[PDB]
Amino acid sequence: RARVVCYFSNWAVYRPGVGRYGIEDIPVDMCTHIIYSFIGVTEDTQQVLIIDPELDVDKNGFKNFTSLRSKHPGVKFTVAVGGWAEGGSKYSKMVAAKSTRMAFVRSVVDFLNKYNFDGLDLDWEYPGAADRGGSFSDKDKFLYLVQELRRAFIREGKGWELTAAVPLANFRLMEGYHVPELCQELDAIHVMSYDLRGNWAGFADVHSPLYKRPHDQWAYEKLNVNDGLQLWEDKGCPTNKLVVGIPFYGRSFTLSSGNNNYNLGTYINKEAGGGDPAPYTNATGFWAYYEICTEVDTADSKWTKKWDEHGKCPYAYKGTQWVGYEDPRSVEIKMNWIKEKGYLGAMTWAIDMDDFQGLCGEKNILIKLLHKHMSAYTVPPPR
Ligand SMILES: N[C@@H]1[C@@H](O)[C@H](O[C@@H]2O[C@H](CO)[C@@H](O[C@@H]3O[C@H](CO)[C@@H](O[C@@H]4O[C@H](CO)[C@@H](O[C@@H]5O[C@H](CO)[C@@H](O)[C@H](O)[C@H]5N)[C@H](O)[C@H]4N)[C@H](O)[C@H]3N)[C@H](O)[C@H]2N)[C@@H](CO)O[C@H]1O
Ligand SMILES: *[C@@H]1O[C@H](CO)[C@@H](O)[C@H](O)[C@H]1NC(C)=O
Ligand SMILES: *[C@@H]1O[C@H](CO)[C@@H](O)[C@H](O)[C@H]1NC(C)=O
Repeated sequence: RARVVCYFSNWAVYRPGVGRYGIEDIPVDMCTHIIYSFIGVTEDTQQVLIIDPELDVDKNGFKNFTSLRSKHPGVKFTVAVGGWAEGGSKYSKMVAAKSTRMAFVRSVVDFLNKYNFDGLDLDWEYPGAADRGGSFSDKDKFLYLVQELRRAFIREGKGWELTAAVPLANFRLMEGYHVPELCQELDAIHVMSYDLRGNWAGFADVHSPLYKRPHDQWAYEKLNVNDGLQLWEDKGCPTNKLVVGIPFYGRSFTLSSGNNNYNLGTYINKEAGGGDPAPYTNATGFWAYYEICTEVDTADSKWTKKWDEHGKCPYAYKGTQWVGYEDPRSVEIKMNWIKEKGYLGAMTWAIDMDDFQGLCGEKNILIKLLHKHMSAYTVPPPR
C-alpha cells in the first residue's frame, strides 16, 4: 500500500544516443504511480497548454503513456501541470479569480477525459513566491483551486487522483501552502526533497542531505530531508499522505580557481553557473545519475568519491568539478528511513535518469531499490 511515484519527462526522448528515453523505456512494474510531465496553462485563456504537441498529440505521446494500463492495470497514470520551466506567473494569474479558476478546471476535466488520464499532479512552483511571479493572495487561492478541482473530479465520478508536488523550505510553506486543508483534499503530497543546495547557493554541497550537517546555518539549518518532512508533519499533514522525493540526478559545481579544498561548503565559481554540461542532459550544474556513474564508477576513474557522514549522500570531484548526488547506498538509507517514519512512500525525479541502459551495471538500479523496499512495506496508520 506504499507508493512508488515515478515522474516521466516527455523531453527525454530528444536526448542523443543512449540518453534517449521514451514511453517504451518506462519500467512500469517498478512504479505504482507514473506521472507524465509536463503540460502547462495558457497565458490568456487559462486553459491546458500542450507544450510539445507534435510529440504529445501527433505522435500519440499522451495515449501511448496511458494505454500502458492495458498491460499494467494496477498502475495509475496521471499528468503533471506546471514544472519549473513553466514559471509561476501564469498560475498566479489563473487562480486570481473564480471565473479563471473554473475555466482552468473545465479545461483540465476535458483534457483528462480526452487522453484517458487517472488524474492530475499540481506542480505550480510556487504559489506566493515573489521570485516566481506570485503574490500573497496565492496561498488562499491555490487552496481554492485545489478544492474546486477535487469537487470537479468527484462530479466526474471516475475516481481521479489529485496530487501536488511541494517544496520543504519553511518560508515557501508559509508563503504558499495551507498544509492541513491541502493534505485533506489531496491523495498524496509529493515532497520535492532535492535541489536543497546548488550553484544558486554559492557553495558546494550535496542537494538532498538526509540530516543536518554542522555547516548548516540560518535558512539552511532545517533544510534537509528529515527536518523538512518533520515540518510537513508539524504543520498538519498526516504521515500517510507524504511521499518522499528521491533525485536520480546530481547538482554539480565549478570550484573557484586554485581551490584545493573539496569539503562540503567550499567556495565555488558561481559565475560558471555550475559544473560543466554532461553529454546527454547538456545542462550546466545538472547531471543525470547515469552520467555520474559512467564517470565516477569506472575502473580507471580519476574522480575522487567521498561520503557525507551526516547527510548520508555521496559526492565526487575531479579538478575543478564537484558533484553531489544519490547512489544505491544513500537511496537504501532513505528507503529504510521512510519506513522508520511511516511515510506513504517514495517518489523520483526522474525515471528517465536512472541507469536504464545498465551502462554502469544492472539496469534501472535506483528504481529497483525503491520498488524493493516499498513493495514489502505496509504504511502504518497516521501518527
Ligand atoms: N518540478 C521540477 C522540475 O521542473 C525540475 O526539472 C526541470 O524541469 C524543467 C521543465 O519544467 C526542464 O526544462 C526543460 O529542459 C529541457 C532540456 O534542458 C528543454 O528541452 C530541450 O531544449 C533544448 C534547447 O532548445 C533542445 O536542445 C536541442 O537538442 C537537440 C536534440 O534534438 C539538439 O540536436 C540541438 O542542438 C539542441 N538545440 C532540446 O531539443 C529540447 N528537448 C525544455 O525546453 C525545458 N522545458 C528541466 O530540464 C528540468 N531540469 C526538477 C529538477 O530541478 O525539479 C522538479 O521538482
Ligand atoms: C507511440 O506508439 C507508436 C506505436 O508503437 C509509435 O510509433 C510512436 O512513436 C509512439 N509515440 C511515442 C511518443 O512514444
Ligand atoms: C547544449 O547546451 C548549450 C547551452 O545551452 C547549447 O548552446 C547547445 O545547443 C546544446 N547542445 C546540444 C548538442 O544540444
